[PDB]
Amino acid sequence: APSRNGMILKPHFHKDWQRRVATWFNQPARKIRRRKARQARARRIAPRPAAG
Amino acid sequence: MKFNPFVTSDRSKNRKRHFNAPSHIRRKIMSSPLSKELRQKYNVRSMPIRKDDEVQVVRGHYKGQQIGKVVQVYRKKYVIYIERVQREKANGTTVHVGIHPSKVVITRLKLDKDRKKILERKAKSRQVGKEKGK
Amino acid sequence: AKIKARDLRGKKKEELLKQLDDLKVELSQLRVAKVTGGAASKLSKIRVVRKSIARVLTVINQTQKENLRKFYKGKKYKPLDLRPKKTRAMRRRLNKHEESLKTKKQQRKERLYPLRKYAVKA
Amino acid sequence: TKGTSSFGKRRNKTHTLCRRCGSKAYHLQKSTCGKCGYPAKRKRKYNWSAKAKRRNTTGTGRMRHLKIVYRRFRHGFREGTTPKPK
Amino acid sequence: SSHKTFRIKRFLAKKQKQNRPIPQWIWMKTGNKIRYNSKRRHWRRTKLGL
Amino acid sequence: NKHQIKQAVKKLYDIDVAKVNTLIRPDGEKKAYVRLAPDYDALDVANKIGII
RNA sequence: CGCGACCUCAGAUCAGACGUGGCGACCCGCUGAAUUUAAGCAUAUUAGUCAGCGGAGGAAAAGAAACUAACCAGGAUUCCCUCAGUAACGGCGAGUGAACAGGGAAGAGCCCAGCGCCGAAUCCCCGCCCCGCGGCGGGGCGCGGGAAAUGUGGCGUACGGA
RNA sequence: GCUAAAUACCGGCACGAGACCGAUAGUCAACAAGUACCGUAAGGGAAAGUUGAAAAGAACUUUGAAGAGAGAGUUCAAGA
RNA sequence: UGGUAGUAGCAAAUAUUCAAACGAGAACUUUGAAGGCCGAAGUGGAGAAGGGUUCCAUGUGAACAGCAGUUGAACAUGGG
RNA sequence: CGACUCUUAGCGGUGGAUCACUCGGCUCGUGCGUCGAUGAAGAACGCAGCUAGCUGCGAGAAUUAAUGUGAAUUGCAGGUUGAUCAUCGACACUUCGAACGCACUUGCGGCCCCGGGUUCCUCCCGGGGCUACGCCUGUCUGAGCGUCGCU
Ligand SMILES: [Mg+2]
Ligand SMILES: [Mg+2]
Ligand SMILES: [Mg+2]
Ligand SMILES: [Mg+2]
Ligand SMILES: [Mg+2]
Ligand SMILES: [Mg+2]
Ligand SMILES: [Mg+2]
Ligand SMILES: [Mg+2]
Ligand SMILES: [Mg+2]
Ligand SMILES: [Mg+2]
Ligand SMILES: [Mg+2]
Ligand SMILES: [Mg+2]
Ligand SMILES: [Mg+2]
Ligand SMILES: [Mg+2]
Ligand SMILES: [Mg+2]
Ligand SMILES: [Mg+2]
Ligand SMILES: [Mg+2]
Ligand SMILES: [Mg+2]
Ligand SMILES: [Mg+2]
Ligand SMILES: [Mg+2]
Ligand SMILES: [Mg+2]
Ligand SMILES: [Mg+2]
Ligand SMILES: [Mg+2]
Ligand SMILES: [Mg+2]
Ligand SMILES: [Mg+2]
Ligand SMILES: [Mg+2]
Ligand SMILES: [Mg+2]
Ligand SMILES: [Mg+2]
Ligand SMILES: [Mg+2]
Ligand SMILES: [Mg+2]
Ligand SMILES: [Mg+2]
Ligand SMILES: [Mg+2]
Ligand SMILES: [Mg+2]
Ligand SMILES: [Mg+2]
Ligand SMILES: [Mg+2]
Ligand SMILES: [Mg+2]
Ligand SMILES: [Mg+2]
Ligand SMILES: [Mg+2]
Ligand SMILES: [Mg+2]
Ligand SMILES: [Mg+2]
Ligand SMILES: [Mg+2]
Ligand SMILES: [Zn+2]
Repeated sequence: APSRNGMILKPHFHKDWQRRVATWFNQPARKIRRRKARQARARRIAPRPAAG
Repeated sequence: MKFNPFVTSDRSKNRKRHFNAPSHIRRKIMSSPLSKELRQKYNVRSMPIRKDDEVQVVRGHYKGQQIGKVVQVYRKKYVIYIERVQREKANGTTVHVGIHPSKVVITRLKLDKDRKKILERKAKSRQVGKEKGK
Repeated sequence: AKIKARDLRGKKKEELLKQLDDLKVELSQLRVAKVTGGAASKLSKIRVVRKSIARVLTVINQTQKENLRKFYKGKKYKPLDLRPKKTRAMRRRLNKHEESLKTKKQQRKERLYPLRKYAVKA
Repeated sequence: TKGTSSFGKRRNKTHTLCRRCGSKAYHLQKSTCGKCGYPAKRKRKYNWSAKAKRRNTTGTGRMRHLKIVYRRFRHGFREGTTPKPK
Repeated sequence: SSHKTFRIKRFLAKKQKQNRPIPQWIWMKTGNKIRYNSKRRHWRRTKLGL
Repeated sequence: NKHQIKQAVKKLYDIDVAKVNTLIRPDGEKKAYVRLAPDYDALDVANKIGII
C-alpha cells in the first residue's frame, strides 16, 4: 500500500539475508594485524625498501 | 592501573581463581606479615604461614599482645588455628576459632632449610630492587 | 617402612618379583582382615600396600621397556610400541630430509640468481 | 477395546540396548540401531536435529585420549626427553 | 524373567548398587549441598527402561 | 574359570580341591564354592588363613 | 610330450607401507524442495537456499590468460570501497541483477608431456661396515635382487629453446 | 600440473573486554543438567541459589512414646 | 491461594464374632475357638513372557499403602 | 449483649514477590588452530578405609614414576633422605566401538611357542603371539588350444 507520493523501491531483502551478514567489528583489530605484519616484514628485510 | 593484557581485572574471574585455587597456591595466598623486629632483621615484609609459628592477633575479638603458636593451617577454609585462641561449645568442649592469616603477625619463624633459602631469596630480590632504584 | 622408587631401580628383576609377591600376599591378607572386620590400621594400610604394588610394577615396566628400546636403538625396523607416538597427521607428514630435497633445476636456479641484499638511497 | 484393554498385551520388547551407542534402540527384527545405526560403519547424524547432535558430540563424553593430546600440543608432542634429575 | 542374559544381569547389578542411599558422614563436608540422594529408583514407580 | 580358581587355590594355600561351583551374585561379583579334598579340613584351613 | 622366456590373470597369516571412522564453525564437489511473495495462480520469487551425500585443511578453493579492452592501452589469483541497485533478465508484473576501468590489502613465480641431444647417464628393495638417530638419513662394500627402452634422469616449455 | 601472502571461522585450546542479562532474566542447564522424568523408537526434557563473621548448629532441666513444646544457653541478632 | 467444602464420595464379587498376647495406644497384627467363602475350568500348588531384588531376618514408624495400623511389595541394615 | 458477616489496625500462619548479592550466561575481540588400525569420537563395566551422585582413573584403577614447589589432606579414624598440590616429557591404560579369527549368546574355532599332565605319547588345563576388507612395491607359488624359440 504505497503512500500518496514517493519513490518505488525494490529492496533486495527477500532472501534470508540475516543468515549471511558480515560485520566490521574486527576492523581495528585487522588494521593492527596488518600493521604488525607490515612492520615485521619491514624489519625482516633490513636494508630493502618497505614497499617492495 | 594494570597494563598487561594477560592479567584479568574482572571481579568474577578473580573471585573464581581465588576460591578455586589449588593448595600450593593457597599456601602463598595465606601469608602473614612479619613483625617489626622480623622485617628489620630478615628484610622480608611477609611470609606464608606455617604449622609451627608463634603469632599474635591484630584485629578481631581475640586481638591482644598474647603470643600463641599455630597448631594447624586449615587452607581449605582460609583459616589457621592458634594455641590458645579458642572458645567452648555448648557441651563444654573447647574448639579453636578460625583466624585469617591477614590479621596475624608472625613473631618467631620456625626457620628450616627451605625457609632460610626463601628468606634469603626475598631479601636478595628486594635489595637488588632498592639498588636499582638509585 | 615406606618403600620408594629411588632404591628400587638398582634392584634386580628376581628380587623385585620376590618382593612383589610378598606385597600381593600382604594385600590379600589385609583384604581378608577388612572383610572379617578389624582395626582401622589394616584399612589404612590397604591403600599403602596397593600404591607400593603399583610403584613396583611401574619400576619393573620402566626398566623392561628401557632395555627393549636400548636393544632396538640401532636397528632399522623397531616395534610399533617403541616407535614415536605422535599425531597421525604428523607421522604421515614428510620428513625433514625428503622435504629438504631440491631438484637440480631449482638448485642451479638459486646458484645463478640468488636473492641479493640491496638498498635504495632516498 | 482400542485403548486400555489393548495396552495389556505389552510383553515382548521391540528394541534392545545398542552395543555401540548405549541407548535402548537396537531393533531386533531389523538388526539395526535407530539411534546410531550400529551395523552401518558411519555414525547416524542429521543436521535437522541440532539438539540430537549436541547430545552426543566430541566434547560430551570423557575425551579419554583427546584431552591428553590437547595438553601435549602446548608442548609440541615431545618424545624421549625427561626433565633433568636432582 | 528368570532367563536373564549376562549383559542385562550386569546392567541390573549396577543399577542395584546405584540404588543404595547416601552415607550419613558425607553431608558433614564443608562444600556440601547434598541433602539427600535425589536419583533413587523404586521398582513400582520407575521401571528403569529396558 | 573353574579350572583357574582350582589352580589358584591350590597354589595359594597348598590344598587339594575336589570340585568348584561358581555363581554370579546380583551385585556382580562371582561367588565360588571350593569343595576341598577329603584329607584336608575346611575348619583348619579357614582358621589358619584368617577367617573365623 | 617337455624345457625356457614374454604377456594377461590368480593364491598367499609372504616382507615392508597405506585407506577405513569422528568433529565438522569456516571450505570444495554433487543432489536439492516447499512454506512465502506475486493480494488468486501455472512462468517467475523463495532459490544453487533448507534438507540429503561425499572430501579435507589450518585455512580451503582459485591462480599465473585460449584475459580485460578498442584506449596514448593494461597484465596471476584473492579480499574492501566504487562501478551499482547500473547494463541487463523478468505473466517486462512482482521482483532479480553482474562485469570493465579506478583507488587500496597483499604481491612470487613456475614445472612437465611433446620436439630433440647424452652408452638408462635414472630409480626402488635387501645383505654388511661406520656415524647420529624419540621427523631412519649420510658415506663406503655387494659379477646382490628388481623397475624401466610400451622411456627414468640431465639440458629444456611459448617470456623462445637447442 | 604446482604455488605462500593478503581472505572466511557460531566446532576446539588458552585468553581479554562489555553503555548486555541479574535466578519467571540471561544458554535448556549459575546447583549431582541434556541430570531427573515420559515415550517401543526416532526424540522430548524440567523445577531447583542465598543460616551465620565464625556452627558458636542450641549443653543441661521439665511433660509426652515421638513429632513437638516450656525454660536455659550461643550470637549484636534466633524478630537468622 | 480462595468460595465450592469439611462437600461429592471412600456402595462390583454373601461375613464376620469371641478371648488372650506383644504393644503406650487394637474394628484392622499374631495366636486359639466359632461361623463363612473360593469348591480341583478355584481366591490352590507350579511355569513362559514381562519386572529386577519386589525373596529372607531384625529394627523404625519420619513420608506412602485415599481410615488406622504393633502390618507391608514402605524406609534402614545384612544375606540369598 | 451472644453467634455469624462485612471494613480498618496490631500480631500470628502460608508464599516467595521486591531489594541486595553472582565460582553463570550472552556478545565482541585476540593468539593458537592439534583426532584415529602405535586403535579416534562415543558407549559399557568396574576402581576410594568408611562412597550413592558429580569429578578423576583403568586390575599399577579419586591414581604410578619424574620435575617444580615446599609441611599438609581433612567429615571421621590411621601413619624434610620430602606430605599435599601444580606441571607432566617416562610407564601403564578392562570390554564393546571404523573394531579387525566368524556371529554378537560372549558361544565356537584354527596356527605357532611355553608352563601344569606327559616326562612329546596323544588328549586336557593355564599362559603368550597371530588369523578384517581394500590396496602399492617387492618375493614365492602358479594357470592359460595367449604370443613364442629349441627338441
Ligand atoms: Mg494508509
Ligand atoms: Mg603495497
Ligand atoms: Mg606485571
Ligand atoms: Mg625437468
Ligand atoms: Mg516386532
Ligand atoms: Mg554423514
Ligand atoms: Mg605380510
Ligand atoms: Mg573422512
Ligand atoms: Mg500468492
Ligand atoms: Mg495473501
Ligand atoms: Mg492459494
Ligand atoms: Mg530460475
Ligand atoms: Mg534458480
Ligand atoms: Mg545447480
Ligand atoms: Mg547442507
Ligand atoms: Mg591449495
Ligand atoms: Mg601461460
Ligand atoms: Mg580482475
Ligand atoms: Mg536468481
Ligand atoms: Mg578491477
Ligand atoms: Mg624423458
Ligand atoms: Mg592448485
Ligand atoms: Mg578494551
Ligand atoms: Mg530459581
Ligand atoms: Mg528472586
Ligand atoms: Mg533459567
Ligand atoms: Mg524459584
Ligand atoms: Mg531462601
Ligand atoms: Mg530469594
Ligand atoms: Mg536484626
Ligand atoms: Mg537477618
Ligand atoms: Mg459425605
Ligand atoms: Mg470398591
Ligand atoms: Mg506359589
Ligand atoms: Mg516379604
Ligand atoms: Mg491411611
Ligand atoms: Mg586437523
Ligand atoms: Mg563404589
Ligand atoms: Mg610419586
Ligand atoms: Mg615428587
Ligand atoms: Mg542365538
Ligand atoms: Zn546404537
